[PDB]
Amino acid sequence: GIDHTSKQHKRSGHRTAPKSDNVYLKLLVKLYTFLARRTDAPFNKVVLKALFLSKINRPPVSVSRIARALKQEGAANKTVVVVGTVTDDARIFEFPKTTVAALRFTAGARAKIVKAGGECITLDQLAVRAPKGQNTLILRGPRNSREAVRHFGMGPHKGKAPRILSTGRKFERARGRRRSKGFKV
Amino acid sequence: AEQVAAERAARKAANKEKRAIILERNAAYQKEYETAERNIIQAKRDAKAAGSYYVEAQHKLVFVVRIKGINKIPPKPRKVLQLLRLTRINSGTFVKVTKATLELLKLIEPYVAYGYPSYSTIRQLVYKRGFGKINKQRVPLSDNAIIEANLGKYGILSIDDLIHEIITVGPHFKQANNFLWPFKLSNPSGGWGVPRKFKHFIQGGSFGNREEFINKLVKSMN
Amino acid sequence: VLKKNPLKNKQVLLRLNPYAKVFAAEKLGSKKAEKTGTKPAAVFTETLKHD
Amino acid sequence: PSRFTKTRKHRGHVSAGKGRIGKHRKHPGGRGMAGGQHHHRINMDKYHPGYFGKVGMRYFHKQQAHFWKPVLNLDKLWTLIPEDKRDQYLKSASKETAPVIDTLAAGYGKILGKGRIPNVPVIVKARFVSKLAEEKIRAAGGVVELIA
Amino acid sequence: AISKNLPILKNHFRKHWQERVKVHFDQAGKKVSRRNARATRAAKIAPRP
Amino acid sequence: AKSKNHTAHNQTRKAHRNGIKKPKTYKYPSLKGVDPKFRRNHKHALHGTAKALAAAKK
Amino acid sequence: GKSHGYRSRTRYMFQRDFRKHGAVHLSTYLKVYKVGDIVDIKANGSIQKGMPHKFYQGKTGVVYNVTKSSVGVIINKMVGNRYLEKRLNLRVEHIKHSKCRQEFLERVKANAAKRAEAKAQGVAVQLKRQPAQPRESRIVSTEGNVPQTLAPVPYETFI
RNA sequence: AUACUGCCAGCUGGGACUGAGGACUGCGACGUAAGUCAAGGAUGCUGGCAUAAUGGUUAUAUGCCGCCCGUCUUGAAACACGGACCAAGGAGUCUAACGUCUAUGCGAGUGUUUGGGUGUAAAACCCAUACGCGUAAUGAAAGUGAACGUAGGUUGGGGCCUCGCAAGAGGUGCACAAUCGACCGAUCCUGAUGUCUUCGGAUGGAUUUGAGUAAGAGCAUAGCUGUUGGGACCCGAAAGAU
RNA sequence: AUAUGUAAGAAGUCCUUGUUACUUAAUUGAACGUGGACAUUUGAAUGAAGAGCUUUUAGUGGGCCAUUUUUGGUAAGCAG
RNA sequence: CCUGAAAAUGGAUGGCGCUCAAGCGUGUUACCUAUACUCUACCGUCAGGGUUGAUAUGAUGCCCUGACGAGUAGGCAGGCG
Repeated sequence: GIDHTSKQHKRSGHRTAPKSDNVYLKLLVKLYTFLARRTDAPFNKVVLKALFLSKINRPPVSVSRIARALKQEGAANKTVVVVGTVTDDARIFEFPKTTVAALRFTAGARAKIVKAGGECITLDQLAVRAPKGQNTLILRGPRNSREAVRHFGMGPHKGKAPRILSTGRKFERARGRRRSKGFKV
Repeated sequence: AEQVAAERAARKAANKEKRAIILERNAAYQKEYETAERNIIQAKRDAKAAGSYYVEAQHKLVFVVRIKGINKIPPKPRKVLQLLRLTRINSGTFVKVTKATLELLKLIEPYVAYGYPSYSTIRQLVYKRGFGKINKQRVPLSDNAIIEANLGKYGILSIDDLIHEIITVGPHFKQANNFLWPFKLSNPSGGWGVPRKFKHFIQGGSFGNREEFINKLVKSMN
Repeated sequence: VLKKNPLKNKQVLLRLNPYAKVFAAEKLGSKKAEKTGTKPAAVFTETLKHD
Repeated sequence: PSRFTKTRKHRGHVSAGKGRIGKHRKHPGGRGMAGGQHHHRINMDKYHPGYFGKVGMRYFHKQQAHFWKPVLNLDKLWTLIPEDKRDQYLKSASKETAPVIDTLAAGYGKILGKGRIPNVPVIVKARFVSKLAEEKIRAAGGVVELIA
Repeated sequence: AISKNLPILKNHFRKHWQERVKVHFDQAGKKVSRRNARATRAAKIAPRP
Repeated sequence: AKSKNHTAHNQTRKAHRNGIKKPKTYKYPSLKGVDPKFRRNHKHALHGTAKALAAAKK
Repeated sequence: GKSHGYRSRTRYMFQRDFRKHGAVHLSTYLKVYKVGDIVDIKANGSIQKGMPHKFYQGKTGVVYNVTKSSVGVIINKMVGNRYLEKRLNLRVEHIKHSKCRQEFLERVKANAAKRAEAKAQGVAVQLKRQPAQPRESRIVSTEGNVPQTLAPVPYETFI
């Protein structure tokens, strides 16, 4: 017998081998496992694990988010890299000439980028141009702003968006939610 | 890239140089070992000559071996056995003797036998059952390169360099001792010498501090 | 593939310890020492033999 | 599908995952929302504060069409102008030929000022407008004409 | 009856609802019958629109 | 029928399975619960430092 | 029935002291507490306002708030399987500065001072504390100290 | 110059179990120079037998061990309950509305399928209405409605932007967490120009409050799991009613 | 005695304020800061098996028995 | 050691039997054997890694290394029908 200090036969807890059955995603994985093993570039390691991520863990990146990213000083000519969808933002009126590498582009997002004179490349094209991830800037979308997460941690005095169908007066705005009816949370 | 003699010659020459200094260092350790034991003997003779009593230094190293199984152990000694890396019966580790570690030993006294190992048993422990913790893996020492690749930053280059850092508790004892995987000993070849293990050694049992008699117990377990 | 224990397999012993050659050749396991008659004091034997 | 469910995997195990001691009985705690004040209080109060009681005033014969007032924010205002002429309008930013943006025709009742339109003049026809949205529209050189 | 954090639902199925359930299986059938009725009706009023 | 009334038996063991971790500490604790007079003044002092710093590194 | 009021089982805990009743000596009101100071909690039974709960007797915390007569103390309390952050509004009579904290700050200055002296010459000052070490060898002289031989005594009544 | 103790990288024997593993490498040892070796795991030689001889199966005998399963239960072999035997049948389902997660498409949008058009006819294919959800919140409501800052400051922060040849920093930092702010609604205050003098409405605020803003993330389909109503995993009342 | 709180530092330490509407008689302080001085010892020991974090959901919510402490009871294979 | 010492079917230092014991107290050894310990093989699980090499070897392929394995209620996974 052994006095075990930790749980035995414990799986890693991180993803490898993305859950997706998409062959082209798997093709990108096999390319980036090779890069993450033979290159020593930290960029290739994070791209490899980012390709395993589930859809909610790959929030969309709007071209607004990229334009702000390219406004970092020294970052104007960097290759913007996003593992996921690049979406189009109609709240901006100017887009620079940048290069964006992404898994997916929406029709407006791709049209916005090419009209400004830049490129809309995939991650296999980025690897040819940047095997070590040279001059790249990885863009991640907002992950804690989706609708599901605002119900996480719901409890007394937490302010976390009850799970509710109908919204309005007489839908959970009473006893327990105001001091004029009992108590407040 | 013809590569028949040029590359292998340099590597063998580098290996030969590492052997010469390992040989030089092992000769120095033997001289230091022999000097210390004689000097203790000479001091005892001199104190006897001048009508006085020579009190030997308190032993600086203990080897502790867990002699109890893993069932029915109260939480505090169970935590101490884990921090001493004794998670199996007959598992043994070296412990640098200090008040911080001595109080640890008194807590786990009913579950272990320990004492003061000599150079002979440490050499035999490391040679026979010596495994290094490398990448969280238990790899047999079996080669000077394996210690030099993991403890060379502390100047420990050979198996004897590792043994030296254990027998004479050195500045890098903690790194050298933790590098060693907990020793996995057998049951004693001739038995425990007592009918019942789970009394103190003083009471005719087996657990607790047997000062020098750990050498006989360990050598028969190793 | 197979662990070989020194203190047996003298070849693996010499690989780990080049000094095993010299220790063996000079017989440092059985080494004599010089003698000098340093006599303990008479008080020391009286205390030991004290009833 | 049926073959991927745990009912298939529970075959041969006595209790079907429901336990031997506390079994799968019919309605051990009541039906539906029963006992919400009594033995389900610890759930209601934790997850659904405000559930019990009444809050405000009643409105008989409330017609939802009365309050139909979808909002258009100013950052979305230029999406009402069609795409082909949009590029022309920004680059030719000028009075006396400002595009007319019929907000009601698009399907919005009120115009809100979420801010940062370009300084291109625009004529904005609306039912209701916010103070800031009209302020920002003038600063771009344009105007808000109230449409009924 | 009431359990962990979920939206409170109102599923009105406490009457004998299972007797008054209509599946529109004849969606395709009704559409064909309607086009036929339009076809025959137009013929009977052959010049009329 | 009488049952068992109360025991803390097994409760310490349960609490140690994935247990007694200390609360995570942060730089910049929340200024809630501290004196409002200090809070109101702290807001003005922090504002001036940001303006003072911005002027220096213009 | 059972009784669990605020001050239940506080008979001896909140007892004043032997020959230490009455008014509190004023040095307790002269001590200054800043945010971040480590304080001990020993409830003074004479002062009934700003009193800690009996759970917090003997607990040591950190000051986070300083008010007219009191200090907010953060105390970690074990509730189930985790520690919860508790905030105590305690009057100054029920707290005192931790002495170990003040001792460590002196070590911080002593460590910096020792580093400054050694850095002038590089003598490996080794600021790090060490456990008590096993004794070194020593020689015990017998002159004037002849060993005195002892035996077990016989049993006797002494009644 | 010795029944004790310690050490020997001292010596000489006698037994047992094991032989895992490469189409080519390592670390070493041994002679002063063809190289050998017990050095990152068994080979050499010699027999007998190519068959039920070894072995698999099965029956018995022998040695030792072996209470009847399912169930409820702290506790069952129980002097607790069901079970004489066998075959076939026999018990977590489908739907409405949903939570988490995951996959897919499109993406500030999304959903063709009420319907229309077609059709090889319940398929498939097509459709430049509306409607649902999302894109705005907040208040009981009347109502009002989200950037004067590079969409802020601070801490951390992966990744990215030089190398100097063996201590080795700085710059940029969009996920995210902590925190101080700013904006919108509500509440409580100020109440300016102006004026059907009784309306109008802050730039000024407040240990107040919101399921908010602060360069959108959603919509749809499918799947497991979990929820509610349903006969609702299957069987089972004493009753009540027409 | 046993048990128990805290601390043993990089979010730490050493300058006439840099800010404030707080505070002080007062640049007095308080809080938070810019620049300066500190990687093999980063300020006890031992260990660390990867930290930290989130969502969701099952079963369970009859317990019982050693040693030691201990209550009621003469006691109990009793009750707590 | 004996008396004190009485219960109901026949009867239990486990049984036989044991009397300088095979009893009792103690000391010293030798010896026996667990699914425990040491070492080795094989299965699985988990972890950490290697591998874009020739006119043979899909890179969830091939391979290296270490540790670990009890399980009701229950969860999940890979499979069988």
